Amino acid sequence: STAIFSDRYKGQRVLGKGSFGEVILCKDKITGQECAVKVISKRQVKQKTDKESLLREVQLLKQLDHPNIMKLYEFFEDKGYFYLVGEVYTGGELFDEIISRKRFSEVDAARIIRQVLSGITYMHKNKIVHRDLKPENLLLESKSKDANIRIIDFGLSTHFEASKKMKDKIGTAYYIAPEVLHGTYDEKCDVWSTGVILYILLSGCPPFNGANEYDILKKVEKGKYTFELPQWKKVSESAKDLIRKMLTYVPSMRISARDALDHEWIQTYTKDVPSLDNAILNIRQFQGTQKLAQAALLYMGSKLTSQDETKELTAIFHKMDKNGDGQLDRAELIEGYKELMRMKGQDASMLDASAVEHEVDQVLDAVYIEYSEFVTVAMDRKTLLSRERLERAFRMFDSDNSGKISSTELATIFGVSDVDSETWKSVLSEVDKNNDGEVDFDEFQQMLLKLCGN
Ligand SMILES: CCOc1ccc2ccc(-c3nn(CC4CCNCC4)c4ncnc(N)c34)cc2c1
Repeated sequence: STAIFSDRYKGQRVLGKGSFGEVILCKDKITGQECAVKVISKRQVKQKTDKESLLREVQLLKQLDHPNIMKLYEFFEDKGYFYLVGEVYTGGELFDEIISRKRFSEVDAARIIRQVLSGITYMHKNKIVHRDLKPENLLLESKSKDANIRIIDFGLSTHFEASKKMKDKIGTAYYIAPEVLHGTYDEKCDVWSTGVILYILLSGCPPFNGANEYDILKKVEKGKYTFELPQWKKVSESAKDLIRKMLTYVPSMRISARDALDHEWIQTYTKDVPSLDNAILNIRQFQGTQKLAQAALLYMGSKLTSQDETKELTAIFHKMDKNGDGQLDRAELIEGYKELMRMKGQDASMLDASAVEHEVDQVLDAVYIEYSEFVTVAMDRKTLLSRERLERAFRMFDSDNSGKISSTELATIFGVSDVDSETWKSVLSEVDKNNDGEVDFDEFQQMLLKLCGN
C-alpha cells in the first residue's frame, strides 16, 4: 500500500517558489504538525539519476541531523510529482534580515560563516555536495536576532537538472565554482561558493561581476578578483587570507570546509571592531536590485500564464455549456476548473479536489452562473499576487522615495534580468517620448507588458 501525500497533509498556503518547484506550508491532518513541502513536477524537472539512486539518497537524508541543515521528514511520489516534506522556518532569507540592521561587523560575518561551514563540513563527511549554495538557500530558523541559519536544498542538484529559465536562474552565476562550469567537480565547489558569500558579506559587492549572466560566468571562469575597493581598507588581514584560500582556483589546492573552521579569522572573531557601514549600504542595493529583477520576471511569467489559462478555461466551459445558455452551475464550474488543473500543471496550491472546491467558492463569494464573469475573477486572483509584489519591489528599490527609476538603474535591472539592451530601450522609447530618461511605476509596468507580447 503505497502512501498518498494528501491523505496525510492539507495545504495551508504557498510559501514561494524555490529551486525545482513550489513550496507549500502544509499541516498533518491527524497530529497538526506544520511542515514546508517542496513539490517537484516531473513534467518540468528532469531526473539525472535512476529511481534507485534517488530512493537511497532520500533514505540517507532522512537520517542526517545537524543544526544548520534543513531537516527532511518524508518523501512521497505519485504519477506527476515528488513531495519533499521538511521542517518550516519562519525567519526568511539571511540577506533580507541583514539589510534591516543598522550595524554589521566582522564578528557578525564570522558567526554567520562559521554556521555555514559547520553544516557543509557535516554534509561532506556524509558524501553530499550542495553545488548551488547561494544566499537564497540560507534561511533563519525564526525571526529572533540570534537565530541559527538553516541551509536548504543540500543534495537536490545531484538528482535533478536545473531550469534553464532566467526567472529560475537569477543570482546563480555569482556563486558557482569554476570547475562546476567545466564538468569535473567535487565537494570543494561548496567552499568556493561560501568564499563568494563571505566576500559579499564584508564588501557588499560580488567578487565576480558583470552586466549580464554570461559576463559574470566569464569572470568566474578566469577566476581573478581583487580587494582594491575602498571598503576593504577597514577589513582584517586574516579575513582576506581566508577568502584567498576559499577562492583558490585549483580545487585540490583550495582549503577544505573543515580546515576553514580552524582558520585564524574564524577563531579570533567568533570568540574594538567597527561597523562595516559601506558594506551594509552596498548589500541593501545589491538585494533590492536582485529582488526587483526577480519580481519583473515573475510578473511577465504570470501575465503569460494568465493569457494561456483564461482562454483554456473559457473553451472548457463553452464545451461544457450544453444549452448554450452561457450558464453553468457550481458542480460544473468545479469540474471545468478541475479540467484546467489536469491539462495545466501550475497549482501545487490545489493539492486535492477539496482545495479546488474552496477556491471556486472564494470566487463565487466575491462575484446557475455566467461562466464568463467567473473566468474574469478566478484569473486576477492569481496575478495580482504578482502585480502587487511587483509594486512592492519597485517601492523597495526606490529608497529615496523619488517615485522614479533612472535609465542607468533600468540598465542594471534589465541586465540582471537578462533582457536585451536594445530590446528594453526600444520598449522604453515607445513609452518615454519626453526623453526624461527615467520612469515611474506605471511606465515601468507598461514596459514589462510590452516585453511579454502585450
Ligand atoms: C534535500 C533538500 O530538498 C528540500 C526538501 C524539502 C524542502 C522543503 C521546504 C523548503 C523550503 N523552501 N522554502 C521557501 C523558499 C521561499 C523563498 N526562497 C527561499 C525559501 C522554505 N521556507 C521555509 N521553510 C522551508 N523548509 C522552506 C525546501 C526544501 C528542500
